[PDB]
Amino acid sequence: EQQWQAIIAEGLGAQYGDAVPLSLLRDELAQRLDQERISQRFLAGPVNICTLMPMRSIPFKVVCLLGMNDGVYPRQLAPLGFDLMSQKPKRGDRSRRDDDRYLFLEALISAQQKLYISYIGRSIQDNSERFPSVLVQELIDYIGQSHYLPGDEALNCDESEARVKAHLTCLHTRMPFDPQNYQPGERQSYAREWLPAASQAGKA
Amino acid sequence: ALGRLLQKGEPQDAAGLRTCIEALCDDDIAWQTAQTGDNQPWQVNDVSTAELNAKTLQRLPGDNWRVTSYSGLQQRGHGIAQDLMPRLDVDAAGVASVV
Amino acid sequence: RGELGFDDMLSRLDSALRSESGEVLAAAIRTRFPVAMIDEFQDTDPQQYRIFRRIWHHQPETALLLIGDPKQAIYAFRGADIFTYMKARSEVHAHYTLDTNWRSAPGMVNSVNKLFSQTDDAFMFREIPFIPVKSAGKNQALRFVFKGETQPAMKMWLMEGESCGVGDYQSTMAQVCAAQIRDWLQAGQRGEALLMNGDDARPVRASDISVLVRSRQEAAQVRDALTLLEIPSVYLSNRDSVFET
Amino acid sequence: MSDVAETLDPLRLPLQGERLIEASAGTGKTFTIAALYLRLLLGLGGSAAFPRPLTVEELLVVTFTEAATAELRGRIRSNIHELRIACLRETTDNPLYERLLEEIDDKAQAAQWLLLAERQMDEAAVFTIHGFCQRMLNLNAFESGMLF
Amino acid sequence: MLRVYHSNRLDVLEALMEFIVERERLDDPFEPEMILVQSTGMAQWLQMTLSQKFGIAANIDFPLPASFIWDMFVRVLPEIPKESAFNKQSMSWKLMTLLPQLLEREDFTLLRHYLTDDSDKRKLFQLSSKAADLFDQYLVYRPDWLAQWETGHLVEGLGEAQAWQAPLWKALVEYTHQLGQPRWHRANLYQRFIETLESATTCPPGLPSRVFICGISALPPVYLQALQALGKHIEIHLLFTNPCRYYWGDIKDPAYLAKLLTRQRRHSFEDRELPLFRDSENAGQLFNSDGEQDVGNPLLASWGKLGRDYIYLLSDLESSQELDAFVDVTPDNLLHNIQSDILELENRAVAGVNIEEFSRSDNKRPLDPLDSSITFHVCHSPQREVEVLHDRLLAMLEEDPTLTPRDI
Amino acid sequence: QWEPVLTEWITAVLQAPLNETGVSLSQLSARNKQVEMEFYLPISEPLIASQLDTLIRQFDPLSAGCPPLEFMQVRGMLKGFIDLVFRHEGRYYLLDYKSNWLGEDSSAYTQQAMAAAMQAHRYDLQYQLYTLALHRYLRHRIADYDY
Ligand SMILES: [Ca+2]
Repeated sequence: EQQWQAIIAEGLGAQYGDAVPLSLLRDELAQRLDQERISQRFLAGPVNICTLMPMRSIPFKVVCLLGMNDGVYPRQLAPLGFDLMSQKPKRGDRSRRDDDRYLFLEALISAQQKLYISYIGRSIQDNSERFPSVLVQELIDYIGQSHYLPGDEALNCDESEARVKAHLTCLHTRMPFDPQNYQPGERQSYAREWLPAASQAGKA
Repeated sequence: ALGRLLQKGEPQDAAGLRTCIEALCDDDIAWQTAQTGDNQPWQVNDVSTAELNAKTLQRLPGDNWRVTSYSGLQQRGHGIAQDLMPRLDVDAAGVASVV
Repeated sequence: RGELGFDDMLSRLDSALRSESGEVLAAAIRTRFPVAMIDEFQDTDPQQYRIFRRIWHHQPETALLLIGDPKQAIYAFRGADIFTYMKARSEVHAHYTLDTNWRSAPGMVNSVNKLFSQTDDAFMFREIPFIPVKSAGKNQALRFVFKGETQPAMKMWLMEGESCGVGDYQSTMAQVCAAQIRDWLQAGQRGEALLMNGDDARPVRASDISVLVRSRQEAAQVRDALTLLEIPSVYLSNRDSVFET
Repeated sequence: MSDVAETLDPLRLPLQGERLIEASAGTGKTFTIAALYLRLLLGLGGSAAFPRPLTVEELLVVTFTEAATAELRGRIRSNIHELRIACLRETTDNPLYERLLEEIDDKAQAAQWLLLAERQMDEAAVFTIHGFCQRMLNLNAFESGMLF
Repeated sequence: MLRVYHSNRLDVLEALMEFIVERERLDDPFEPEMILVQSTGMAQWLQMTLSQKFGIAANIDFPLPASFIWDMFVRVLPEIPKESAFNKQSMSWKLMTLLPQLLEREDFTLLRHYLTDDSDKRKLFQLSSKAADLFDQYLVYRPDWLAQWETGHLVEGLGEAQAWQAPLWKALVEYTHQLGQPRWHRANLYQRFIETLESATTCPPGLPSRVFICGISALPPVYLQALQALGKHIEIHLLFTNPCRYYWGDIKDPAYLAKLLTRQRRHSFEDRELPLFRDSENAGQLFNSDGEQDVGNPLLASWGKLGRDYIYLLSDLESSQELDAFVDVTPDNLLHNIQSDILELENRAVAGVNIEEFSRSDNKRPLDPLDSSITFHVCHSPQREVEVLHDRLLAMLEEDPTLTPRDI
Repeated sequence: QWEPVLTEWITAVLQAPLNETGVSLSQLSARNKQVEMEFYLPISEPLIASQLDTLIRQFDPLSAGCPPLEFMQVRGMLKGFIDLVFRHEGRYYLLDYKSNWLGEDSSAYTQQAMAAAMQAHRYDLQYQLYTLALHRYLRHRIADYDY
């Protein structure tokens, strides 16, 4: 009723003479209903899952980014193209590309304790390989090029850099019941539920 | 296709095939006759040592921090109600009839 | 409904470059993209090609690299037109080829070249001429040994008899094929089937055998004769849905 | 040219309008694309070079698979990142990049053009035939008659 | 005064704001405390944080810049309608009644046949919207083009479509007059606003006492000007959270350089400013007369485009009073290093430019195989990807207590 | 066709005597009203439904209709909207417009019935909460204010 009202009111305001067909209205409602976002629990009953929003950079001990994939993260949309402002740019101008790349920075900057980054490494069908968001590439590329693991102190730029990348990237298993998640160490699962399966402890 | 390259195009005897194959044929290309076979095995074994266990956490639930609002009262149904319209006249509810 | 399918996408782009209002558009594009590389080109079709010459053909200050291989145009059923590739071939005059075949063994490379060299116009369309290729040096040492000595890069297994129906040549061929597979597979557990590069060797595992097939049925026929020898298999081109399982 | 194509030498291939490259089975179609891509970004080549050096948002590359563009895109952000480093170091001890280095005239500059291209990759004009289409459509919606 | 506080972290900014509120009592007659905010989250975070270090939060208005700038217009200039008559939506309807007429004018030939070949107003209403939208934008970035097109003039250097937009806009304007509606936009009303404020050097007409601008990393040039003019009668604390303590923006003339080599005060102490005397302005810093060729950190280097601009616009102000509040970040974590590298505007990357550099590796920072801040994760599918996180969250909750989950 | 009934309804409700002494919404200019105020009260030390029951009982004759403590332990924050807060020259108020139920006629809106419904929906809880809010808020705004 609100959206529907506001829509019509806005027309009446501009004093629209002609008659209007339902589609015109139904479509506007649809759109309006698709841009309305519900985020009323944004900070009570904890662990907030949401999208990266512009102009909402808050400090958190933990910050994790998921599906930061090429083609998925810096989010896109080309200006209308008959947008004069977009071809002759100026310092104030905004664009999703910039907003979005700047949000990935604000993330890095606001995490106070741990930054968690995740992406999908390959579709589970054609088993072809995926790729991370260039923004994530840049982040591990600059880490690698400025750190070295205690062991490797005398080996090589390129050599030490790879190891640091390989050390922070953690390939995960296709199924949650693969044994590797139940060995000891880096993220053994807290999910006993799959233990039996993992240990082939079943009865045919 | 394979037939056309082997028999250079012209059709052949069932034996004219055999002779074309032999024709192009040394170490790189070779032929044998369909030697059928049987022996249900793929005689392969296994071995396995499932030495596993799962991390159990020793922290505990304890306390819960929340943002409430005189909803500590008003039982649900308002699930997603207070969410979609923050200021809906939540205190009302129902139908109306022959009045 | 306010919708767009895939065929429409590049269809409306063709009609757009043909409308009178088609030059403003061709120019627009040509400016954004001065040079364009089209890959897998052997699989185009009238609509695409037309989009592409209308924008790039005979147009200075731009370059149009069309790369692909007519010998691998197998998407007839989808819409891919080998003829619109052959035409394009008539219209552009600079031809080029990659001469060396990294990736494979010399005997393999030799027997394929031999096979497709027999007659002229192997692909029987003069416009799809077949020119041999050299094998790479980094691969001159590859060779496959089985229960003794080096096996040849290409072996024809040949049924007996005079006639032979499609049904037989299958039952019999699937049979034969599964057999030769465990024969490889178990001779490999024992170390006598080796994939070798000069003096390096590794036994053949199941992850190295592969059966190419033309259809869902053939695949089964294979999976069956294979399953009959206890040899587990997977049909990677399987399309069934989890909903009728 | 003419009858029986020339054995394409990537580095000396004239990047000026209309070229048909036949890549037989197992021949390097992918390594070649890459090379060409680098050549174009740094306007390398010679009389066989392209008039000017182009940008990531100007090298149109169309592929057929969704998986193809992805791979292709992944492969190129890498050759850039490398040809670039091998440009700060002014030395490369691995094939392609060396011959390319030989062709370069100001390693220092390449390394900056490249660094920009690397940063741009999240927008490389690498699309599928369909992707390329809805894009040209949507931009020039008035000629096409498209809805926004 | 239009005070500008720069800080490494929202906390300190909130803090200062927390302070300013406690100090000048603020009046008390039901007057809202005011805070520009450009997202409900910020408004959420702010109400909560504030109800804590005060025991309660109750009035605070959370206007969006645009919405505020126009509220003041209605306060400072004489008779301005609440709600302009050129708001994006209504302009959409007006343009839909015009465009049909306007067609067949050679001027609009393009829109002419775009609008024919078929419709039931579908194309018509979409065009009227995207058009309404651009205008809405131009009215904020490019306001001058409108005063220009309104009269019949074109602007040199624009692409075509200026060809129909300029005429079109003119049409809308007159039309909106014929309907008898408040001619007043945002572009025909901002200069006037600045003037009647920039002069009238007497006192603040009837506006609020103080005004905060929290968690907003970009404002449109004009919006800033109007803020400045406004901050000459009103107290305006604009809290910008900045990722670097030095200036990492671009520079204009070699003359403007030393006009920036100023100094910002601490909100509470002495003074500070970008390092290395001159060398800095020289070195590379402002090489390409354009940008800061170096921009120390290569991350801030590629991602902060939106920030460099806003940073650059804030320091071109005059009535401004920028000041530092950056907190430090000791380099003990992989996370902490990186953030420090960025705060300091330093680069630690090693390209290995000469065998000397390239051969040893102990020049980089020592990792620590046991460090888990900044971790990467590759998975096979959303599902998996989320299961995997559910574990890792569990583990990190397990690890250090103090980690309640609102903190994630 | 509801305009006749409604406009006649609005005024009636505007021109009613809330607290006998002056009162009547109609005497409230803008400067003396604040509509829909929104408060946040931190509430540390879990708030146990029981422990709140005891004192609610002691001080309120209404909440003496004791079924309460229907919720469970909560530390956290407390959101809330106040329909209207207005002042009558020294003296701030809490107003809550309640469109409510179709209980036939008049017979249902008398000092008991209301007091009745009041307990049905334990709205009494709302008062106390809301005023603890207004209290805190005023105390924070009015330098040297007394409840
Ligand atoms: Ca109410």
